[PDB]
Amino acid sequence: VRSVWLDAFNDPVAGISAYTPCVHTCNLFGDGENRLVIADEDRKLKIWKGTQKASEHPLLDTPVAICSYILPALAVAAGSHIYIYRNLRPYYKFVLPPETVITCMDVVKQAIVSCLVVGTESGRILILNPAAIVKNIWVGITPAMIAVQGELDVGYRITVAGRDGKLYHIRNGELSQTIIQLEAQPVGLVRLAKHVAVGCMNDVVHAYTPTGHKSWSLYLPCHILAMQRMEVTGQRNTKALIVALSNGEVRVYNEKLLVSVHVSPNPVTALWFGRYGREDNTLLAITKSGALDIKMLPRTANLE
Amino acid sequence: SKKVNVLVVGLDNSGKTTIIERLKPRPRQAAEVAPTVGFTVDEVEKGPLTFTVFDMSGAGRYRTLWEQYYREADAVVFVVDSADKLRMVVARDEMEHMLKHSNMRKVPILYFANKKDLPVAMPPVEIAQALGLDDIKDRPWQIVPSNGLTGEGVDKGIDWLAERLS
Ligand SMILES: Nc1nc2c(ncn2[C@@H]2O[C@H](COP(=O)(O)OP(=O)(O)OP(=O)(O)O)[C@@H](O)[C@H]2O)c(=O)[nH]1
Ligand SMILES: [Hg+2]
Ligand SMILES: [Hg+2]
Ligand SMILES: [Hg+2]
Ligand SMILES: [Hg+2]
Ligand SMILES: [Hg+2]
Ligand SMILES: [Hg+2]
Ligand SMILES: [Hg+2]
Ligand SMILES: [Hg+2]
Ligand SMILES: [Hg+2]
Ligand SMILES: [Hg+2]
Ligand SMILES: [Hg+2]
Ligand SMILES: [Hg+2]
Ligand SMILES: [Hg+2]
Ligand SMILES: [Mg+2]
Repeated sequence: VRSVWLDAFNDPVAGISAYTPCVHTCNLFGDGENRLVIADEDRKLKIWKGTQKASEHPLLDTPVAICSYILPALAVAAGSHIYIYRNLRPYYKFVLPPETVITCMDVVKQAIVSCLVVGTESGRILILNPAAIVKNIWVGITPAMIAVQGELDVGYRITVAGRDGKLYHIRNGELSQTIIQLEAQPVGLVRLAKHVAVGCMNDVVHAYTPTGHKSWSLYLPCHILAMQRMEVTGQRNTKALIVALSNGEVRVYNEKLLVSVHVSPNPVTALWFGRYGREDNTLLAITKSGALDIKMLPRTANLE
Repeated sequence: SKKVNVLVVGLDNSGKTTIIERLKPRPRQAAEVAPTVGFTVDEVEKGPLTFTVFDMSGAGRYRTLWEQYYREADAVVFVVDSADKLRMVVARDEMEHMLKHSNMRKVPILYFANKKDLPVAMPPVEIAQALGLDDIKDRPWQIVPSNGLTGEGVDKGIDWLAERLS
């Protein structure tokens, strides 16, 4: 009903043109205070610290996704290349052997240091060395978005939403035969506590266990623009879901229960929840108007 | 003398500990300062007054400890890192919960607008704005810009606080 959030800071006139896969927070400068990392459509990589833009750096191609793994390593994908950078400066220009275009990329925990995971328009999913293409897994369809849960040592699951409106699962290297046929097309894919949340073009989020059981369903008034996990650690210990709609509103569901609503003057293209600055529970949103909005969650705010 | 309890609170890294250093005699003071761990009770002299200074951590994890000390507090020092425009609201929220708490009496609050030296540091008046300090009308309060490295403002502040306690 109300908004749980504290309004931290707003910059209407930031110049940011990015969607969720190209937004990130990391501890690059090791100094505890985390920084916002954006691969803008500028083909420029922008770095934010606190309320002000810290740095800007040129990128060769226009970006599709940026991850950060293990101290830190900013990895920018574009086309068929993946440029690993180090200490803000460029470091390497890896290229996947085609037969190619990179569609989505994310990371997997090595044990309990992480390892880069890549989706290619070809229909392959690659897991790589802590710097070379280590695993190549074939899935029928062109991946629309992917999510990783687990650690590659003990055991891990890779969920794939296909452009064919299907849901794919990969448990420990093998592509399962369990394929779910969804109505509309994929729009976002967020890994939660007991399941993954898929959002379809017909304004609905579905929650799916790896088995294929459908835990719940969320029915939304307008169109989904962005989805994102909101992991609050500590006593409150919940893994919420943030959905932002083209009608401007941003919602937090604790499982099936709507927990907060606020509305941005502009439609959110990118959502990030994590550490930024010295605060653990920070919501960073980038609007289509290019604005940057930061809200952060009270200590006492319950999400039931 | 007279013994009084002074609670020192504020977000992590505002400079509570550093500002508390500048209240000790100049030979006692230490060079670098470790990020407070849990909390540290200390003692300090200032004229006819003896301050028992409870220096808390302002880290997420530890904020739940401040309330342990509200009942006894006779005055509160509240440190704000002026250059952290970002967390002002968090700063505000915690301040508000403190004021709310049924244990915290209407004792005087002294806010240090610390790190006045930093390039992007916020003006005392903008800080008092974000925190909504003007709304405080049942307690004596005061905001004093400060440099905790140099010690600038600190005494001016403590001096103010001492008037109210006398
Ligand atoms: N530039 C500048 N730096 C300061 C100032 N005051 C403290 N610092 C430095 O900023 C950091 C603050 O340290 P602390 O005094 O321990 O912060 P704190 O209030 O004790 O917060 P805790 O983490 O809970 O201990 C350290 O690097 C300080 O030495 C200041 O007035 N100006
Ligand atoms: Hg990091
Ligand atoms: Hg990182
Ligand atoms: Hg991009
Ligand atoms: Hg992108
Ligand atoms: Hg990533
Ligand atoms: Hg993708
Ligand atoms: Hg791994
Ligand atoms: Hg690996
Ligand atoms: Hg690998
Ligand atoms: Hg690896
Ligand atoms: Hg789908
Ligand atoms: Hg779908
Ligand atoms: Hg509250
Ligand atoms: Mg301290």
